[PDB]
Amino acid sequence: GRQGKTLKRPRLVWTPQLHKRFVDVVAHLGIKNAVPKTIMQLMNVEGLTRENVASHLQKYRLYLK
DNA sequence: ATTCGAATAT
DNA sequence: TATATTCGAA
Repeated sequence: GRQGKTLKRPRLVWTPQLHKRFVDVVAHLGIKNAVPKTIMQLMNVEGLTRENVASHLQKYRLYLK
C-alpha cells in the first residue's frame, strides 16, 4: 500500500514538545536555511513531513513580527 | 525537477 | 484558531 512520502498520516497536532523542538531548530538556523525542508531534517522526528513544517512555519513567522 | 510561501481551504 | 492544501513564483 502507500508508504513513505505517500502515506496518508493523521493530522499533526503540535504538542508543546514538538513545537519547542521546532523553535530550537529555527532559532539556531542561519536565516537563509530556515526553510521547511532544512527544518524538517534537523528536527529528527520520524513521520514529520515538509508540508507539516511549512504550515507551522507560516504561522510562526507571523508570531515573530 | 524541486520547493518555497502567501493565500486559501477544511 | 490550527493544520492542510493549492498554485504561482523562485
